Amino acid sequence: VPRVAFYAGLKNPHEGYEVLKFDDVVTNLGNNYDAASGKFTCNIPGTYFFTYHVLMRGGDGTSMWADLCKNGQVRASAIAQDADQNYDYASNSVILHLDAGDEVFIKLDGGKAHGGNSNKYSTFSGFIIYSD
Amino acid sequence: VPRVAFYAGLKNPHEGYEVLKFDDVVTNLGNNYDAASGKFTCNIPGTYFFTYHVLMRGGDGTSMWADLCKNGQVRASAIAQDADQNYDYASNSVILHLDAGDEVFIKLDGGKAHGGNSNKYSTFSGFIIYSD
Amino acid sequence: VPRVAFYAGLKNPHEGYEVLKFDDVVTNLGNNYDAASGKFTCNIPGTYFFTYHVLMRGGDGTSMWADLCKNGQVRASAIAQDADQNYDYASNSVILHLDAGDEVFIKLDGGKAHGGNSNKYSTFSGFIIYSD
Amino acid sequence: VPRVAFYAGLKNPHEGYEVLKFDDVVTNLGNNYDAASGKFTCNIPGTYFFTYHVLMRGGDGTSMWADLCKNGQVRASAIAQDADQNYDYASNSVILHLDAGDEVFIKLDGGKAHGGNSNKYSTFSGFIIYSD
Amino acid sequence: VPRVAFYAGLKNPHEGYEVLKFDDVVTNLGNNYDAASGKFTCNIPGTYFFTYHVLMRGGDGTSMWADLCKNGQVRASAIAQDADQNYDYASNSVILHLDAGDEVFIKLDGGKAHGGNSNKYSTFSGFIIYSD
Amino acid sequence: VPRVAFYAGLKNPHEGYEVLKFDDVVTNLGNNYDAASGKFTCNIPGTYFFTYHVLMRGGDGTSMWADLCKNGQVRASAIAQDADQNYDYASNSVILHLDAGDEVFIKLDGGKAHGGNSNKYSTFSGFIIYSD
Amino acid sequence: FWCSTLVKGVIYGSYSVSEMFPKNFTNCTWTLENPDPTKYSIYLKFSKKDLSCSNFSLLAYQFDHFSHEKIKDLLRKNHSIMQLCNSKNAFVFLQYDKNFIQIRRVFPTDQKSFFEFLVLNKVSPSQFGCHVLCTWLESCLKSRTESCGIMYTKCTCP
Amino acid sequence: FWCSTLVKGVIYGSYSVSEMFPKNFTNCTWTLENPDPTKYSIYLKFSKKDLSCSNFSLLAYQFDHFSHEKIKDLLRKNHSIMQLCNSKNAFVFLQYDKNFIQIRRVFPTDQKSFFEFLVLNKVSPSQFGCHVLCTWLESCLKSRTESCGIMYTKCTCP
Amino acid sequence: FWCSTLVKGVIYGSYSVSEMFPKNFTNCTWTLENPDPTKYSIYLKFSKKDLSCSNFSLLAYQFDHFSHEKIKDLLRKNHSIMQLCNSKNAFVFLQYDKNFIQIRRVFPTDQKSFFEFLVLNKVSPSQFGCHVLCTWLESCLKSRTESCGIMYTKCTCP
Amino acid sequence: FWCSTLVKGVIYGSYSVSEMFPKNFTNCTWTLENPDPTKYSIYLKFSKKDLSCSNFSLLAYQFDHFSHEKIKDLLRKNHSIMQLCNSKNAFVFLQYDKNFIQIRRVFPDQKSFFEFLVLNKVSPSQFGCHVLCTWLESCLKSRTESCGIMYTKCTCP
Ligand SMILES: [Ca+2]
Ligand SMILES: [Ca+2]
Ligand SMILES: [Ca+2]
Ligand SMILES: [Ca+2]
Ligand SMILES: [Ca+2]
Ligand SMILES: [Ca+2]
Ligand SMILES: [Ca+2]
Ligand SMILES: [Ca+2]
Repeated sequence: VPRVAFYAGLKNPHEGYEVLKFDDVVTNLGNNYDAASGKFTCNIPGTYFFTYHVLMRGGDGTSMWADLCKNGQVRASAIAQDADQNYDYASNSVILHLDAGDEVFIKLDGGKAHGGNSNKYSTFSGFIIYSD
Repeated sequence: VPRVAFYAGLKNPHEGYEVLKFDDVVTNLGNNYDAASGKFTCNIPGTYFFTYHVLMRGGDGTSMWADLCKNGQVRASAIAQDADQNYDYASNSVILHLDAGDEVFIKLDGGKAHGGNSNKYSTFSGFIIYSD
Repeated sequence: VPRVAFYAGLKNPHEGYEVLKFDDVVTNLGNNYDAASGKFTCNIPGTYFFTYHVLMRGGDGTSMWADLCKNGQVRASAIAQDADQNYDYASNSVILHLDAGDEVFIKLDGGKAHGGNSNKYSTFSGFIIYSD
Repeated sequence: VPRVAFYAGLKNPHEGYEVLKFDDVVTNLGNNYDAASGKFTCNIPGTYFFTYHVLMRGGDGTSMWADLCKNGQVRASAIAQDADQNYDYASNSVILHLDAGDEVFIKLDGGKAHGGNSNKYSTFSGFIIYSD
Repeated sequence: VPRVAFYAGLKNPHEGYEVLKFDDVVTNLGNNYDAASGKFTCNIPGTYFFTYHVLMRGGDGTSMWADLCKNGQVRASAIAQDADQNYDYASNSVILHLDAGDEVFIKLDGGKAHGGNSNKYSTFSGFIIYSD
Repeated sequence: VPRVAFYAGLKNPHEGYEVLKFDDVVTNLGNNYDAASGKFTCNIPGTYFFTYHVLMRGGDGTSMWADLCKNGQVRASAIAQDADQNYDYASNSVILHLDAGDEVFIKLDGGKAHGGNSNKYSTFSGFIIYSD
Repeated sequence: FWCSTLVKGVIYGSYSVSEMFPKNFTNCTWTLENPDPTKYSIYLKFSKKDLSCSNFSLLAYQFDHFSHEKIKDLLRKNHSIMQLCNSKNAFVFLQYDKNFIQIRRVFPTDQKSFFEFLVLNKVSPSQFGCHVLCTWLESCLKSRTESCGIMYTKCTCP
Repeated sequence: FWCSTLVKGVIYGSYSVSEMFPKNFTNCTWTLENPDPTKYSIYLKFSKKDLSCSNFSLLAYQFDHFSHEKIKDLLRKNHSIMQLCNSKNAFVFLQYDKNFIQIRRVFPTDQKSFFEFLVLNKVSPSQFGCHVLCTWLESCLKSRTESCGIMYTKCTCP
Repeated sequence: FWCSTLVKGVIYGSYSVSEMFPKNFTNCTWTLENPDPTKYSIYLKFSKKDLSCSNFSLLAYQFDHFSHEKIKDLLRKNHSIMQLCNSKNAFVFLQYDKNFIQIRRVFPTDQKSFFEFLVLNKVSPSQFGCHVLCTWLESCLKSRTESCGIMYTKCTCP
Repeated sequence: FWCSTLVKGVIYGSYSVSEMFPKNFTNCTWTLENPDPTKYSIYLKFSKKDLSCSNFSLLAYQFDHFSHEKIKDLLRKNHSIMQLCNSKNAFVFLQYDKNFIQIRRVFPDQKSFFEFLVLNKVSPSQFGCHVLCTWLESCLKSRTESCGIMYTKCTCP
């Protein structure tokens, strides 16, 4: 019965330990992603699937760490590394059992994020598979 | 009720500003994706999830731009760069709301893609989630 | 409904041609995946979306010697020895038509796969789409 | 008059046991060093200060192949090929006494030597101190 | 007749695109190096030898460049890179033939230099060899 | 008129908090550096250029601290560091205004230096420039 | 209060400072948005024939975090902000490479001037693009010996 | 204007808040300088026996560019500034590993108060430094179960 | 009309010209497909014991986009097409590392000759494959001094 | 009083304990020097054809500071000294990687044989790889010993 899906591309670059703010939302059924807090308040408990790809800032920084975190627990991570300072995707895809009200969000652990304004390079997209 | 899912691996090396034409079709329900057309024609309005990985050719070029596009407006992009002519994927994954009669396909923004025979290094796979 | 989905990360590093046994299972809804086995047995035939990401770790091996001689006899010998960990993602995602008793697993065709004790860098996640 | 001083950087990469052919000479006052020769020849007997710096460039390109196979038959293949180009200058300074007709050269005793076309990452410079 | 010789260790840390201004001057014979300006004003045209060693910031950053530039022309470079974020010295020694009034100075082209107090870890020192 | 120059490659493996004693004295003009003492006793006041390179022993230790000090004060420093116990230099160079009766000597601050018989891996070379 | 002009989606552009902004407006800014900071780079070439610095001033800078609403703040931070009034020669060729480029015409608080920009692909530049690149390269060469190199692109031409 | 005092060249040092500064100066800062920012690390240990927070407040912040002449500016920029009143227990352990550390005693505009600082190697700490390291580790260890990890150094003691 | 054979699944193989194609067929082409164009490389080997070119022509050229049909077209394009016919020595080796190799036997409009091919993991070649290359590496050297280098492989052996 | 020998400049050498030092001398030591302890590694090899432990004793150690004139002190410290009398098989292999290797013949002969090999840690010579193979095969032909000895990347038929 529940129908929830979302897909937001990154608009502005984010550096330092912080919660990346995905703003270019292309599809937001259910409206469970607030670009303001870069979070996914899951109102409907169940199983969700989230994939995310983050581009490395070319020319500035060499290794950037990214972690998808539910509440305060880091459930997935990626590491984009390139000595020559070229671009390289830090990407991952996860299936999670979200409870009622929990929040899942990307936290860059060092490194510099790169985000085409509308080239929608770095994306973060999820949808629910089963409902509890 | 509606069963629509497709997955095709690339077969011939494509280079330049041409649409990629995945031909090694492995799974095709409903027969909506034509490997020859290299495109996915939506006939069941709804929401779809399309993930694609394209392999940069080794020994030639340094930059590879693969950009998924539904109809004529690019909706996603991906870059692969390696200075010493290595192999690096240009992947992405996007949830899109496709109404009736929409076309979606991977367009190549310059560079040379790999020419895997049947190893299926480059892949394109999508499936529907909800019906409108 | 089938009620099948799983997602697991890897803790112990792997080598050789042995199959990758993703042990740190986050969710194994349906218990069709053995964390220790790192393999997945299809008990409900149908279409399954699978995806895997692995973090390569380059074995450390680099050195160099420079030498200054007058007419041939050694007078100055300098060394340059720097070793780092080559980190890149090998990733893919497919749609497979599994039947009863089919087996799905990752087989390393050579290379090194980094393993986080709880860092969760190498992921393997799958879930059913349709029931046959 | 002593009038001996020279300084040259390296443009073309070198490999094996060959002498370094420092080509990008900035100052060759005294004409005691010849680019074609690649070896500083002594025409004024005395004490010289020499020094050399060379940038190492590893060639240990590391690759990994992951396979996802149904029952043994390959369904997905991923390639991860990357070298991180270790960077560590190798250098030293030496005070040697040289007579008439003596020649000195920088011999690469194994490894790769990075070459900067105009960046001059690797240098070799010397000058007379006292005339015999 | 000319008696120009200078040697200054770095007192305050500098980062980003910025000319380094070594302050802890231990010897400033001839008084041709203003600590704040971080530059060497050549008032006695001739041949000069400049050596410099810069310590990279540990716990912050991975790779830093360093260019010694006479006027605007870059006439030297040094790269210090270490994946463990460990300390590694970017060092280079060059011989120039400066004209009247030409200024030579170290510019940091990206990277996070260090901030030693009296540890004089990073230094920049030069002296004249011949007088025109 | 004064002719003071010297170059000494290390011979014995020094470790701990002790003065490095260079013994392979390749050249010594004026017979000022006493090899047994390991320190350079200046008798003609002037400005002396002293450069030194010390190679960290591989396999043991993580940090290599090289302190060039006049009399009792520290006038220079050097830090070699590698996580996996490889070979890295801790070199430096200083221009000092030494009056009559001064003694200068490298001082190993904790750790273990390399022990090269004739490889002259670790070197110490100085020379007067101006006469006070 | 500042008036803005967002020009994007074009390859080559020639403008005069009078067209963009009149003397009626005290302080205003003109904005460029490089289509793709990864595929294209910006090359700037201008000509100030007797530019009036006493009346107004011009500044140029790069920005990436949607900060054109805090320009004065940026002026305090000095984020790669450079004037072009004290420049000796009129033929200056500033080459940039950031998401956004802002040129501020500020009153202290006009067809003679000309400005031009081009976008150049870092891998395969277009024939006309490189070709006009060469044209103003020769214009710089003819002038003294100015530093007209500026990381010469792969563009090959007579 | 604020009065300052630079303590450097010492290994183990204990003092008091009023000891560093009395209630005659309204706002002042006491600065500690790490003798070696690469080989030495700073371990602080404060004890607040019913401290008077209404009268004045104590703050801590680390800097590197000798910029203690613009402290208020740092207060606006919030460069890792931590307070000492909201801390629950009197024995709260903090690990600052940089170059310059500063403690600010500010009036809002005393033997009970006790502070301590130590310098320790990240490779080979002295048995003396190891023992005292154990002392505060022990007090925290016997507090509830506090996070007395403090990056457990090599120092291993019964 | 041309007769073609798709041979795959073998590492080491030996063939004679008369087995693949007799004189009955005017023009035919034999094909070899690299199992994976990244993990393996292809090494060819022909031995022409007085091979006659006056009767038929033998050519070699690589393809990637399934051009084995438009052979004539390829003749107009001339994409890396060589002839073991004009080989000064019967034992000439050509380093071919691409996706598809093809050998054309065409009449211009026999156990004596012997053809063999090997594929090796450019990372960890097998003991057999490395050994067979050694067996013939010296053979070419034994020849005059031919260029038996073929960029000597990394395979470990005498 | 002790008799010593400075052997340097060789790659491969096969010797017998008889020609090393005679029985006339009570206790002596033999020393080997590695020309470069960074690029070269050493591989010792010996074979005791009914060696007499009752008569003499053979030991091995590695020193790095010209300390063969006070060996007794090092013996007291026991700087990683290996004896070769209790060894079950005659072909016991050791990976000595230092700057100086010393073998002590001490009072408490073509039968006993000794060999040593130097190798480039990165690009060993073809001879070196061949001979590395020789001792490798012989170790196995000896049951199954751990003839890995830091299994070298060198592979040969
Ligand atoms: Ca990469
Ligand atoms: Ca990648
Ligand atoms: Ca595009
Ligand atoms: Ca050497
Ligand atoms: Ca290093
Ligand atoms: Ca495979
Ligand atoms: Ca170094
Ligand atoms: Ca020290």
